[PDB]
Amino acid sequence: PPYLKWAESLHSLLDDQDGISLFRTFLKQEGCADLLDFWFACTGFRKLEPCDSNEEKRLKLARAIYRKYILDNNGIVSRQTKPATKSFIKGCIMKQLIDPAMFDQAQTEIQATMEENTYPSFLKSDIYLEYT
Amino acid sequence: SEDDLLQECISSAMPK
Repeated sequence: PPYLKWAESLHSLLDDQDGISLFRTFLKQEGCADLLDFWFACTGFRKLEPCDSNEEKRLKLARAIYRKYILDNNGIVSRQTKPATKSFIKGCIMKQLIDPAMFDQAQTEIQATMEENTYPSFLKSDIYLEYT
Repeated sequence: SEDDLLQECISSAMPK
C-alpha cells in the first residue's frame, strides 16, 4: 500500500502524487507549504540544462526562487536556511553565475527541516490517519 | 519574480 511506503521515507512520500497532495494539504494548514514548494522548485531548476538557449529562463527562474524563498529573511524557508548558505545563493544571483546545483545546499537544509518536524507530524496527523 | 514561473518549475519536478 502506497500510504505505508510514505511512512518509510520522505523520498517515498514525495515520489507519489497522492502523498505529495496530502502532505502539502497538511503543510498548508500548518502555514508552511513553502517548505515543499521550495524543495520541488530546486529540483525543477536543477534539471534545466545550462545551455545558451536556456540561459534567460534559468536566470529568471533562479531570481524568482531567490526572491520568494531566500530574499526576505522572514519567510519560513529563509528562516530555516543557514546564513552562509543564503549568502552563497545571493552571490550566484548577483554575479549571474547560476550553476544547476546552486540551490542544492539550501534544498538539503529544507529537506532536513521537513524530516525533523513536519514530516513526522504529518505521519501522526488526522489527515494522514484518516486517509489510511 | 513570478509565481506562475515558479509553478511551471515546480510542476516539471513532480512524479510521473
